Amino acid sequence: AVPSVQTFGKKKSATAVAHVKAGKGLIKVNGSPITLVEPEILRFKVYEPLLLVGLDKFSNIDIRVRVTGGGHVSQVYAIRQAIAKGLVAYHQKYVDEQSKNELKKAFTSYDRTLLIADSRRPEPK
Amino acid sequence: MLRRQARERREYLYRKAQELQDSQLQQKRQIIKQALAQGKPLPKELAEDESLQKDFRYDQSLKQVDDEYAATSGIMDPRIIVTTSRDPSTRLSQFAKEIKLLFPNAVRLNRGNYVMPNLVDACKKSGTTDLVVLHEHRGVPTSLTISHFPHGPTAQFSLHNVVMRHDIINAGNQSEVNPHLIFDNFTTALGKRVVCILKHLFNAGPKKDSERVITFANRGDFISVRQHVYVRTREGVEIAEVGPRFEMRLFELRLGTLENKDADVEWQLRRFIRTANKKDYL
Amino acid sequence: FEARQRIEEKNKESSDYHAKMAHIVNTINTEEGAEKNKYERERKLR
Amino acid sequence: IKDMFSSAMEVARFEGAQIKTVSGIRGEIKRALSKPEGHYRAAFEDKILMSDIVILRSW
Amino acid sequence: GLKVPKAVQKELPFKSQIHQMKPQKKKTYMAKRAVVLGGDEKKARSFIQKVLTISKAKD
Amino acid sequence: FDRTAKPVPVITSEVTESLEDMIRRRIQDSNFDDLQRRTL
Amino acid sequence: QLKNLKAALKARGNPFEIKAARNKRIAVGKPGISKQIGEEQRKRAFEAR
RNA sequence: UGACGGAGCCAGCGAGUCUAACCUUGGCCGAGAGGUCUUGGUAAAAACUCCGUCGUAACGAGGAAUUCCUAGUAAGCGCAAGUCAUCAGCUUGCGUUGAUUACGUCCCUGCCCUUCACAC
Ligand SMILES: [Mg+2]
Ligand SMILES: [Mg+2]
Ligand SMILES: [Mg+2]
Repeated sequence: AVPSVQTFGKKKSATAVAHVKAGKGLIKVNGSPITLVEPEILRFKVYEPLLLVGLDKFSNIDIRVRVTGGGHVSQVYAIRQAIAKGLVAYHQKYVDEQSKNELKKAFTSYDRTLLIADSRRPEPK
Repeated sequence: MLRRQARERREYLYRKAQELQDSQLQQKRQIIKQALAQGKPLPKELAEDESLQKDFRYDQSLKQVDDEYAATSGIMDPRIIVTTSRDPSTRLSQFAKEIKLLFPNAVRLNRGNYVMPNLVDACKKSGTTDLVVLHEHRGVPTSLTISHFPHGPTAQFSLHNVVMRHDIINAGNQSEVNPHLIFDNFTTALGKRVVCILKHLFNAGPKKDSERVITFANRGDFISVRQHVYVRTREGVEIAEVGPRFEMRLFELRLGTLENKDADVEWQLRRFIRTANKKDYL
Repeated sequence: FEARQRIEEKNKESSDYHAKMAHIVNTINTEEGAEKNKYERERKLR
Repeated sequence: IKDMFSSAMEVARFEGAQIKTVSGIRGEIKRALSKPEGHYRAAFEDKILMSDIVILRSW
Repeated sequence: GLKVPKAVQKELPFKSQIHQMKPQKKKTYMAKRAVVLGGDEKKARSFIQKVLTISKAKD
Repeated sequence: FDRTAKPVPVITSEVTESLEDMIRRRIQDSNFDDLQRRTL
Repeated sequence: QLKNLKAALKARGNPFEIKAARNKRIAVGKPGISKQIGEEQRKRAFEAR
């Protein structure tokens, strides 16, 4: 079977499911290329994982992201979280753990929300 | 937490259903105790019940506040959150503050986009005891619901003849001592249930010379709520209204938090039954 | 105001009727039942 | 409900009155609607249908 | 008939999950292959489903 | 006509005075129904 | 309010029966007294009917 | 920090064989009841992003005083439901976008409390 992994990113009501497998560097969101993600102003946000770890790592995998719920901004954050988690999980399962550690270190150094959910649960005072 | 809370409710619900079954058994033991003390003959059913007579030896050495409130009654002071409906008017925000001052241990919280399941879950984490939610109609308070955590009950009231303290000029500031409480004309079991719910919103053990009194007066199921400050004179007592005035009429009482719309109803108001007018339940 | 008066009057009237009907039924049972039992025992004695 | 009264002034006289449907569902005259004249709001013990007819008994 | 909300139907325990078969829209090959005997068999197949209709109603 | 519900009571001056008399009596007798701290 | 009350009573030896409006440039009425008069006049009229 | 038009695109609540106008002009049939047709008037996701055009009597963002407010908070936007009290001159939910400023102090104003080691 083709090696594949599945991950979830979540932001408010927005939920993104990322499927990462062996491939040739094909990143798609909702059946379209990642370059067409909207709004354009926040597009680089969803690019943040791809750029932080370098496009060379993605040359050997295909990522498919399906997003449902929430608004534009929350959907963007769900997409980026799902992409980062999927890359880390794939490198965990089907590549050395050293690269997993480097990926986690880079993502956590830049923005921990890429990996851990940002949940603003109420806190009474 | 979630697993612990769920099981504790099931055990609590299971305990009740057994108690209803045990009620007949308890009465039977009372008959046996009376017969031994008085010497009168036992009834035929008890006479031929060998198991109960054997059990009576162990059960001979057997001996209030409601079960939800029994655990913490008079031990832990209540923790109360007073909130409102979404996008409250200015008057409702002012009234919510007045209710906050009414209870010594109340904290006012803004409900902007808070979800009801989220609100109860957040309050349960922090150890909150009760939650008060207020509704309004064109800047006039209409309803008041009190949800006791972690498992109820939830009592909903409708407010009439509300006179806020903001309507008074040069009123001044309130005193925030632990107040004395007056519950007048609560007779029925439902009345006792309502009294228990309202009593526990306050701190236990007010000072004997405490100069603030809160009275809940029942007059035909319309509980008049007043707040007064008194000075003991040489030939009597002189009191003064501090406000606010409002009359609250119970119309629902459920065994669960305000979030759970599926909670089993302890009591509801039947308005369209033909004999609705005649009897006062409280 | 008129609604309040009508409800109170109706409740008062209903209570009196139930008391009155209970009284006439109870007194009939007690006094006529006593003669009923009192007659029946003589027939038993006979 | 409509066609029971001609103006909101009449409804206010009967506010709180007891009413029922042909099916036997009991209700109450809650408030008079501002628009149009004579229309009013009522609450019933159970959901009523459009085919139902509401009746106010009076003497 | 009662229709369960999809939110409730999703988070149901394994034992009690309602089985709801979706309709098929693409024509299946077996649906395109099966032969139905017409003429005499049609008259002998309408007759039976009439007889079983009477018998169920009578019982 | 019949009315299904009793109207909400009106707070007249006489109603307040009757309510006030009860409160003054309770304070004078010093009898209040309030939660009492449990021993231990 | 109590501290004013103690000061008043010691000098000598209910603002809720009045609503006071806000001056945009003050007691306006008497609810308990007016409603009582308003309720009593129709009460005697009901007695007449 | 506009109007007009077009294009792209993102929610969560909600499902009782139950959901819903008024007043007229006339044809035909019918014993009637009424049925059908015809006719005029009245009433009745948004934000967001991209592109193209124009173009900057009463009142022009609201005095004095006064009130409220600390994070998914203030504020903006829309969509549902009407759940025995209350509500439609409206009420309650649901999601979407989402900040500034404090998180210290008892200086002022109120309320409140006090007068089993070692070390003090
Ligand atoms: Mg707001
Ligand atoms: Mg709104
Ligand atoms: Mg509101």
